[PDB]
Amino acid sequence: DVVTREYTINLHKRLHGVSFKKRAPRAVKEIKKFAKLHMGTDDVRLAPELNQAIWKRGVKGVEYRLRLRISRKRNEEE
Amino acid sequence: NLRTQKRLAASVVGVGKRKVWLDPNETSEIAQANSRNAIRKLVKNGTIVKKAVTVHSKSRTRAHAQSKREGRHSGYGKRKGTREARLPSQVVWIRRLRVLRRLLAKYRDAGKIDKHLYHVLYKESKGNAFKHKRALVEHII
Amino acid sequence: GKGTPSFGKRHNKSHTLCNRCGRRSFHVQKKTCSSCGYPAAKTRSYNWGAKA
RNA sequence: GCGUACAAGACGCGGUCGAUAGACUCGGGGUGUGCGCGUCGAGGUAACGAGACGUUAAGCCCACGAGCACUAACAGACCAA
RNA sequence: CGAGAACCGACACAGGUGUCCAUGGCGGCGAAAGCCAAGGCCUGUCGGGAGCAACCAACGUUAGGGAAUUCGGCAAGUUAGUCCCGUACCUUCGGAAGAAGGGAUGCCUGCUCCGGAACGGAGCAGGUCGCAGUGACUCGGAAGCUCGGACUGUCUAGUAAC
RNA sequence: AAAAUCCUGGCCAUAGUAGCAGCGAUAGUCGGGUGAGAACCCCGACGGCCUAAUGGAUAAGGGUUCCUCAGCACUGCUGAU
RNA sequence: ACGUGGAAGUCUGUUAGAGUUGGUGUCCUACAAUACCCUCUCGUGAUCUAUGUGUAGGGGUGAAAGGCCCAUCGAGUCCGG
RNA sequence: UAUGCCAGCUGGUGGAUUGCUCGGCUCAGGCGCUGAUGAAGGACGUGCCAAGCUGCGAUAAGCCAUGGGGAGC
Repeated sequence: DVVTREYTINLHKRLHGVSFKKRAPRAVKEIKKFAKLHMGTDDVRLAPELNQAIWKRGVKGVEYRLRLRISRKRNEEE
Repeated sequence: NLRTQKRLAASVVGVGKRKVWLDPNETSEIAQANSRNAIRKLVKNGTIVKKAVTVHSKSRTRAHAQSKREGRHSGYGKRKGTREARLPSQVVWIRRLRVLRRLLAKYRDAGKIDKHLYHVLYKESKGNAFKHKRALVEHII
Repeated sequence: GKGTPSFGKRHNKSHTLCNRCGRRSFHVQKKTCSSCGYPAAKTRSYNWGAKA
């Protein structure tokens, strides 16, 4: 069901990746897979919402640790 | 996809190609476009609307403009350029020595200074003897 | 000299098709030729090559 | 899930009978006192004013440690005389 | 189309190829740097993974010493903007010269002077923060002796610029 | 013809190897659309790149490369709707 | 002394544009049959540049290196002998 | 007994070989000039769709007459 969990996203952004290339794309990837293997779903749309939030500044600058809302439904896995 | 629509859209929109919205989620409509009238219809049903043009920063320039251009944020250790190239001579110099010459031509003209003492001041101002008109006047006595 | 480019850059028209000789052949800085005819009113040949 | 290891491979440790990694808090450290406001400040009618002091061992920050199961070490697969 | 794919170069070639927009903002001497509009782009077109070892290309920082390196300080570094002070031998009296060397530089509050005025310039007094005020960027290391050619200029398109 | 660094064609090893990184322009990421198929085709958001130019208008030169529709055997430094 | 002014095959300058010293770096089956990057020289002048136009092979053109005359030069290239 | 060597077999790749000849090569007999009445030659046009070639020429792969030919074009 709905749950709130914090996404940790240093592990990728600034940890690796390109600082002045991605950050933003890295962030989405990480987020996509903590919501997943949590829910146990293949992947979730997750945007827009925390996508402006993720890149609401430059690509390079990234925000560490975004909390989120989560919803899943029983049908095709969401 | 609907690159072509993008062709219109900004056109009868009057914006650049880059700044032309897309829905999204309205890609069925816009998609089936194919007519300039079609694209400007869907424009009406706001699905087709773009904007978000950038604006001048005004941050670096503003407060700085009103500070410098006034005494401040200047000095030695800001100004580049020689002494000239900012506050030039051969410019200021004709700011005075121009006015001055005038007010020793409206005098001895006016008749106030005879013609022996307008002569003297005459080439004694076009020879760095003066400061400002008032200084000129004072020596005039 | 050698293609660099240093050559090929030259964007000048030359050696266009001649009126009567299908080949382009005719220069524009020249008068007419580099294939048969013009200036000579005949055909152009030259034995620089074929044995006669 | 991590390193006492490492170019691939290898190696080593831990996996809820758990402190392996992250978060948070504290300890231990680096800079050198924050924003704001108050007083002072050469002066200037005034506007304005570089800067000084107080608040403030401040503020900001950490690739280390500890506490702590909150989060993630799930789930489960396979090979084998 | 007019070009890091429509042109020439065998190619969707990091090369070559004329003109006008030189008045977009901050910056500053500036058609400079840096940052940002308008406009254009993610096609200088293969991706995924390992703290990602050795080795290589570009590059940053290295204590104490400071050219011991080397044919040679090659390479890199140093200096740097602006104002004030001051400036040797020599000299064709032009120069040498930015010689050298020394000092200053931010911000804030209130002002004076030049000018018709500028969002122009030059100063004054007081207050005040930092290790550092041309805080990035932009930005000369300096001096002497000798040889040659007087100087600016020309040259081996493709190992020689003297 | 066994031979001439012999001529022409075909073919093996080399190798699933080198290159598809290096350039002051390091550029994508998350959702979604279409599709038999999508890392690179399109939409949005976020993040960036270019500022005498990766912007605008043109000369030469090219010559239909322009627009639309349908396509993917060829071409595209991978893939491609 | 102050002003007048502004001359210059004058100076600084990656303004544009031109040139090409060192790195003997990168590349050296290249991006390239002369390239890339940093450095460096000139930048009102005997300057740079587009287009048009003239000079032709024992001939031209040459601030002269035997340099250049379409990747060809101590005698171009093509074909013929 | 992997990696693998030599020979064969089935399939492929390749296009030799054999066979074939709408092309060449050579000899021989005959015949032999065209053009301003534009060959002559060249240019540009001309087709339902037409880029090349050929043919034509704004009457434009053609128009008319006579003869031949013949059920196709």
